[PDB]
Amino acid sequence: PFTYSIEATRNLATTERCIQDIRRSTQFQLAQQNMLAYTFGEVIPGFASAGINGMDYRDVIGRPVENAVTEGTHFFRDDFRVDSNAKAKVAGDIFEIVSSAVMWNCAARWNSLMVGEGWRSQPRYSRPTLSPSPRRQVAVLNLPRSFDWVSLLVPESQEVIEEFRAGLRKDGLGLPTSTPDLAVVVLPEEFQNDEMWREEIAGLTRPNQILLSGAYQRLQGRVQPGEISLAVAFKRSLRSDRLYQPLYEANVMQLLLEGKLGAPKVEFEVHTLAPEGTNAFVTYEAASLYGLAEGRSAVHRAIRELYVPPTAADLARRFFAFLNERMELVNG
Amino acid sequence: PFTYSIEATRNLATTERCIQDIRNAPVRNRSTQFQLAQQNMLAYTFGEVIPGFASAGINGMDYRDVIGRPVENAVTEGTHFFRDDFRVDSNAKAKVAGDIFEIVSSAVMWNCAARWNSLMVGEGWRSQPRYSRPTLSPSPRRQVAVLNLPRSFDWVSLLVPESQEVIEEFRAGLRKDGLGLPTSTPDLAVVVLPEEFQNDEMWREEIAGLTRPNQILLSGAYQRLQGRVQPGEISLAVAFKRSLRSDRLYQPLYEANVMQLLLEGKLGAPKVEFEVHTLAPEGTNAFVTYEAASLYGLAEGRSAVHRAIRELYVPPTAADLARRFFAFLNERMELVNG
DNA sequence: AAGTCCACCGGTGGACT
DNA sequence: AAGTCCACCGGTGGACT
Ligand SMILES: [Ca+2]
Ligand SMILES: [Ca+2]
Ligand SMILES: [Ca+2]
Ligand SMILES: [Ca+2]
Ligand SMILES: [Ca+2]
Ligand SMILES: [Ca+2]
Repeated sequence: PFTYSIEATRNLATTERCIQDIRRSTQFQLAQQNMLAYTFGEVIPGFASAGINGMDYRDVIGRPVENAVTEGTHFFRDDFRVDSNAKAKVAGDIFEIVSSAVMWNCAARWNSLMVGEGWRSQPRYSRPTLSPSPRRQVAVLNLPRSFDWVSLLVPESQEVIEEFRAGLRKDGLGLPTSTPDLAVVVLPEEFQNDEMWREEIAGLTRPNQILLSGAYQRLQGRVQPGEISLAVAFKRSLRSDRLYQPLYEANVMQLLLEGKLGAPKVEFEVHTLAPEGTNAFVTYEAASLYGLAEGRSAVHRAIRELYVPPTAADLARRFFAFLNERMELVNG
Repeated sequence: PFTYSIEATRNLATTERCIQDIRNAPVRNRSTQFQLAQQNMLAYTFGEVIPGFASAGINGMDYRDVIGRPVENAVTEGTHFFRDDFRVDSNAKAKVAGDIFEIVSSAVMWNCAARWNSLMVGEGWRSQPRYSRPTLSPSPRRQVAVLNLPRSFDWVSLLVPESQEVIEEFRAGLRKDGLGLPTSTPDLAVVVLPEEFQNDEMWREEIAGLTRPNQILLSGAYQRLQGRVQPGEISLAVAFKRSLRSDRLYQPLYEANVMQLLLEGKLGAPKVEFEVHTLAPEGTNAFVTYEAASLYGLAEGRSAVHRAIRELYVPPTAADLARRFFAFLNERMELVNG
C-alpha cells in the first residue's frame, strides 16, 4: 500500500516482494598452509639469519597474515576484505605451527648431539652440558585437532586408564581427556637409530608441514607414562575466560599420569605473545588439584610457567635449557 | 609514474596524494563506529517484559528468539537512523548477545526466587503465569537469593568471615611452597537467604521489567550478601554460555572443581551444584565433556564421587527455565531445616 | 577523563566423512 | 562432495579510574 504495512508485506508471495534476493558467506579465504609455505618456505625462525632469529617474535608470527593481506590487495584491490575472525583463527594456528617447528629443529639438533654427531654451530647456541646418550633423544609432537593424548600411551597404560574410567562410566561419570597443542616425548627405544629425528628442516614447505603435523601418528601407542616430558599450550593472546582449557587439562594429565600411572611431575607450560595484563600470571599459579586432594604426594603447580617468547632465538634457547635439565632424569 | 611505484608514493607530500582522506575521523584506540548500548537495549526490549512472567506468547516462544530480540531491535533502529552507514562487528553482537543471555536468564530466576520466597514466608503461591505449586513445607529459612555476580568477582567473598579465614590459612600454607589456589566466579549464585534478611520484602517482589533501576537492583544485589553466606548455603551456581565451542567449555568446569575442593573438601559442605546453560551446544561434544567427575572427589578416594557439572541445560523456552528452577528449589531446599 | 581491565562469543581453514 | 566438527582468538560495553 502507499503507507508501508508489515501485514501487507508478510502476505506477498515470494515473487511479489519489492526486494528480490539474488545472492558460508566468506569471500576470500586465508589459505594458511599456503601462507606458511610462502612466508616460511625457507626460514625457520631461530635457525635462520640473525635478523629473523633476533626479531620481535610478534612480528615474525604476524608476517604471514601481513604477506597474505598484501597479496590479496594486489589481486583484488578495493574488493579485498577478510573478517577479523579469519585473521584470528589463522594467526593462532600460525603461532602454534611455527613455534612447534622451532621446537622440532631444537629437537633435531639435540638428538644429533645425543647420538654423538657433535653440536651444530649455525646459528650459535650454547652446547648442552648433559652427557650425551641415544636414550635421551626426544620427539616434538604437534598434536592434531580432535586428538586424545592418552592415545600416545603404550597399550598397557591405556588399559590402566580405561579400567579406571569403566568404574566411573558405570555411575554416569567419566573423565574424558582432550589434548595439549604439543607434547615432547622421550623417543621410544625402537626408534633411537632412525635418521629422521635428527634432521632439521629448512622451512615450512607443504611436505615439511605434513611431516611435523603427522609425526604423532608414528608414536601413538608407544610412549611410557613417564616419557611425556613436556606439554605446551599455545595461545597467541589471552583473555581471562580463555585460560582454562590448559589449566584443566594439565590437572587431568597429572591425575592420570602422576596419580594412576606413578609418573614424575608432569611439566605443562603455556606460551603467549600477549598476556593482556597480568592476571593470567596469578591464575596459572594454581596448585595441581590431584596432588592437593590426596596426601601422599608433594604438591606442585598444574602449569609450570606462563612464557612470553620475546624472540624465536629465546624460545629456542629456553627449550634447549629445559632439555638439558629434564633429560637428566633419564638414564643414558 | 605510469607503473605504480611504492617509493614515488611514499615521497608524495600529503597534498599531492591521489587519495585524499576527508573523513576527519577522530583517531582512537578502537575503530568502533556505532556502539550497541546494551543496558539501553535491555530497557527498550524488556522494559515491560520478563520472559516466563509475561504473555503466553513470550513465555512459550523459542528462547533463542527471545534472547535474540534486543540485538534485532537494535539493528532495526540502527538501519533506520544510519541507513547505509550502519555497521557493527560480529564481535560486538557476540559480546552483547552473551551479556543479554545471562542478564535476562538471571532475571527470570530472580522472579522465580521472589515467587518462591513469597510462598516460603506464608504469602501463598502466585498464579500469573501458572506454575506448579511447590510441595515443600513453607518456611522463611528456605528463602533464597539469586545473585547475578559482577565481572571481576571472587565468589569466596560471599562467605562468612569465619569461612574465609579457613581458606586464607589454607592458601597461606600453599604460598610457603610457591603455590596458590585462586578462585574466580560463576555467572550466578543462588544462596540461602541469611537470617537477618528473611523478613525483608525486597526478596519477595517480582520485577516488571529490565528498566535501568531494575537492572541495577539485580546486578547490585550481591553486595548486600557479601560475607554473610555459610559454605553449605551456596545452593546453585550457574554459568551461562549462549553458544559453545570445544575450547570455551573449561572455565566453569575448572571453577566448579575449585568450588568443590574448597567448599566440600575444606568446609565440609554437601555436594556443590553447578550447571551450564546454553542455547547452542553444537553437537554432543559438550554433553560428554561435562560428565567429568569432580577431580577432588576422585584423587582423595571416598565413595559417592559426583560430576563437577551436574547438567548442561538447553532452555527451550523461558517457561521451561522457570519450571526447572522451581523443580530444583523444591528438591534442593529440603536439605534446609524449616 | 582517556585508559585499562574484564569476560562476552561467532566466523573462520582444514580434517573428515 | 556438501556438510559437520574442531579449536583458533580479537573487538567488544560497561566498570572503574
Ligand atoms: Ca596442532
Ligand atoms: Ca576426538
Ligand atoms: Ca592452542
Ligand atoms: Ca554478571
Ligand atoms: Ca578480581
Ligand atoms: Ca558466562
